[PDB]
Formats: sequence, structure tokens, C-alpha cells
Amino acid sequence: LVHGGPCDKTSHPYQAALYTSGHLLCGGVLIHPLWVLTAAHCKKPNLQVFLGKHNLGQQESSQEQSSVVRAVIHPDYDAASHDQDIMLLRLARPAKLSELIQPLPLERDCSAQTTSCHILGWGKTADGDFPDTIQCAYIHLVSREECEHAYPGQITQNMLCAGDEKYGKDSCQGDSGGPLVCGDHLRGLVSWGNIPCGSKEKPGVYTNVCRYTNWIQKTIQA
Amino acid sequence: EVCSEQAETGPCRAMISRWYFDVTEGKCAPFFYGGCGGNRNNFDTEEYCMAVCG
Amino acid sequence: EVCSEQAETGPCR
Amino acid sequence: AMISRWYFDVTEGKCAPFFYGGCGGNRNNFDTEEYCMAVCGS
Repeated sequence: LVHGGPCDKTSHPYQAALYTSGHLLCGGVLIHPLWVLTAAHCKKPNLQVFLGKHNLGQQESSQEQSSVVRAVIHPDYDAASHDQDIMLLRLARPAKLSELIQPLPLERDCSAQTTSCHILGWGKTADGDFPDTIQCAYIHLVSREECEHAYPGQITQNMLCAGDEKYGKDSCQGDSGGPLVCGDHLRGLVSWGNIPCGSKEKPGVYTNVCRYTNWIQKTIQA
Repeated sequence: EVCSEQAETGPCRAMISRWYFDVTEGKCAPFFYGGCGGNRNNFDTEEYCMAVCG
Repeated sequence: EVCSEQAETGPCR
Repeated sequence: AMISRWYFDVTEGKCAPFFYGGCGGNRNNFDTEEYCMAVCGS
């Protein structure tokens, strides 16, 4: 995340970290005691999920780790176009909820009018560093028309744009699959955006979570 | 030539360990790929990168 | 009716 | 605080999760989906 700052320790109980071979790969979102949402392009064999973490560089008493036992990538995910960039991960046992581990409610209404949101993650910062402490930034949803003008021919109904014209606050590499949070609901997942990261000119593009209500619940119910 | 291209993360926001041939170094080196797009100077392993660009 | 009341996160949120 | 609770959403006809701060609010506030639907479900 670029042009943000450290989050408060208790403000992100739904944030997951996805690890592969001992290093951060992606973010993710606890949406149910058994299930983490992330971006489909984060798919890899034998991922580990960390919940309840704040600082990646130390062992934390609140943290909980689990192997992914089942990965369910959206069947219509199209990597060439970034369309339908969403994946469900089943944990090995239900997360034990606490002050620092809580599932985030999904946005069920694609017409929800809250446009004031925030993003968070352990991804690259403005000077190229990868932070140990999770970062946070407030940003706003961008209209679909402005979104499509930024990326002509690329924005589908399954994508949502958000950014910050004043400072360029934006997600960046390492943030994929983390949450776009609006009104205490999951509105999007970090997916793709401008190179270099920064939203002053072109906003970040997020998987439009409200479109996946029924796929998510169907997958969770076996 | 593919082996002279700059290492490109691409526009997706993952942190995937990959390898690219570095021309001045004369060998392959790690970089973090974003998960989509980029270019062909991007290999799963150091050996396969060196097998193609070495 | 309790069930028609808005969800209220309350002042400790 | 941020605590996941449940309330009956009249636009959906069923209970839904929301983040509760831990104090105050009103009585449309249940600790499980089952309890919510037992009180407010049709």
C-alpha cells in the first residue's frame, strides 16, 4: 500500500496474510470461521493462512495459522482480462474468534451508496519497502464511467474502481486479495491497477464482491 | 530478444517469486511478479531461466 | 417491533 | 470494539451480520444467526 500509514492494532480483525514457502504472497479476508476470500491470481499449491497478525516480523500471541485444505477459484476467472478475480480458501479448522480475529460482513447490495472506504495490506510502500506492520489508507469509490475512462475496454461489471486524487493512495504488490472496506462491509478485493502503484491518475481496480453473494454462499454450504 | 527485457511486475498485486535474466549481471536474478501480464523474461526457476537465457 | 429497528453499531465502535 | 453480531434485515427477510461496537445500540442485535432467526424469522 502506497501513501498510507500503520493501522491501529485492533482495527483489522478480518485481515489474513497468505504465505508461500515462508514469505508473504497476498492478503485475504476472513469472511466465515472456515473461509478466507482472496484474488484468484493468488492461487498456488500448499498456501498457509495467518490470522490475527499485525506485524509480520514477529510472533504474535493473537495469531492463528492454518493450511489451506481446499481452494475454490471462480470457474469463470479469466487471467488474461482479470475478470472474476476471486477465490475461496477453506481453513483446516474454524478460526477461534477474538478481539483480533473476526469475519468481515460482505456487501450484498451492489447499489450500496457508501463511497468512503479504506484499504489495508502488507504490500509495497511508496519507496519500494515491504513493511512489517500492516498499512492502512482511506480512499473513495470511483464511478464506473470514470473507471472505464481510465482503463478503456478493460472494466467489467465484476470490477470496481477506487482511489484518492489528492495523494494517490493505492494498493500495490503484496496487497492482492486484501479488503476494500466500505461501511464496515467487504466491498472489493485488491486485484490490479496502475504501474507504478498510485491512484492520482488511474484508480486501483477491485474485484466487485457484491456480484459473488450466491457463489460464495453456495461454495461455503458444500 | 526476450532475455534483455526489463523485469516487469505487471498490473496485478500479488508477490510471486520469479526469475529474470539480468544482462549486466550476466545471470538470472529474483524478482516479484504481480501475477498477470508482464513479459517473457519471467521464469519459475533459476535453472530454467539460465537454461533459456544462459 | 424490535426486528424492524436499524442495525446500530453503538458508541463504542 | 468490533464484534460480529446479527440483526434482522427487513429488506432481505432474514438475518445478516454487522459489526457491533460492544455497547449500547438497540435490541435488534443477536450473537448468532440461529438466535436472530428464532426471534425475528417468519
